[PDB]
Amino acid sequence: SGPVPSRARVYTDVNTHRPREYWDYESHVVEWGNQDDYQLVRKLGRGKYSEVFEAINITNNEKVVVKILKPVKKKKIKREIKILENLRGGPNIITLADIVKDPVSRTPALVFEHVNNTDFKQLYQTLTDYDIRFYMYEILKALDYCHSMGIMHRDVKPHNVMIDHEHRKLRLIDWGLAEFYHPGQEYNVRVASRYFKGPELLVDYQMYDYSLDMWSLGCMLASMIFRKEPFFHGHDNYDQLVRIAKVLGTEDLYDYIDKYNIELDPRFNDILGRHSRKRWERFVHSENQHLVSPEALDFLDKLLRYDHQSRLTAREAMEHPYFYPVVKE
Ligand SMILES: Nc1ncnc2c1ncn2[C@@H]1O[C@H](COP(=O)(O)OP(=O)(O)NP(=O)(O)O)[C@@H](O)[C@H]1O
Ligand SMILES: [Cl-]
Ligand SMILES: [Mg+2]
Ligand SMILES: [Mg+2]
Repeated sequence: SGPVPSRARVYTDVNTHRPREYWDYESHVVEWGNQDDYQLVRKLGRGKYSEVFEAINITNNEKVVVKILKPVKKKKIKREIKILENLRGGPNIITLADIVKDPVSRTPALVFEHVNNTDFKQLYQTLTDYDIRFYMYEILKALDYCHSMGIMHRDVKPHNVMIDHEHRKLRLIDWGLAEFYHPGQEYNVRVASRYFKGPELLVDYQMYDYSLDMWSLGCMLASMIFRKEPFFHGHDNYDQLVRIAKVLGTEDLYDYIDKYNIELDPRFNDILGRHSRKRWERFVHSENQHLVSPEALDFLDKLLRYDHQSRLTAREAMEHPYFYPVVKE
């Protein structure tokens, strides 16, 4: 029969109305600087795609961050570069300062504006009800901007959100999985972290859109207000959907699959079963009560939906009552 097609509710055709060069990143030509302008101070951690260092720009003694890219396809490098260049100047978006190459190993490296992020492992337990609202609103600014620019982040999670609590600055980072949205394109579903993967990724629905980022944001919010990280703690991609099913119920899930005529992997058959949609009060207790409110739960409910078309858009979210104390200030 074949899966039912899907289009984005908002910002659907923004890339079509732009010059080819804007989104055709394969044909983008990179202008390199010299990595001798920078000296590495210390490593700030690693990943599967890069090693990240704090560094100094010897030309003006300013602190920067160098992200040396582990050998991936040139395409994926040009993509991250083109997207960062397109998103430059945007609200709460990380700034790409320069692009360099090691003279010896010819390994490409990205230079970013420095951000002094206090670790979320120690931060998300020191945040007040307002702070959560405030920073969530900041991320939404970033998401709305990049979506309006025709870009899906596809990797929204606490590790990719750098926060300077002292100056109350927030920067969304890691755009290595980011991609341009085109109506009717079927994307790779194997992106983002397991705990933040949307249902469309778990059931292998390729024609997704910006709303994927909104699910991930809901997962973040849930873990923050309930003090449960991660909120959906699955053992793998299949048990991850099961973990979700025990909360959002199985009824809406099977309706979602039916609406888009999704072919569900035979492996899910025996492991999903039947589960009711739980009320959010179940996850509330004395430890997190001060962060939970009727508005917080109403907002959270509108992000965590199986149907990606049924989730709030970034702009809609910013207009939710949950952010009234932030907008008033
Ligand atoms: N601009 C920055 N300023 C300060 N620290 C940063 C900056 N960018 C990245 N980091 C740190 O480096 C880590 C990983 O950087 P990241 O850009 O996500 O590379 P990555 O390989 O794409 N990570 P991931 O794809 O999620 O496995 C982050 O968790 C931060 O701690
Ligand atoms: Cl149950
Ligand atoms: Mg990252
Ligand atoms: Mg990455």
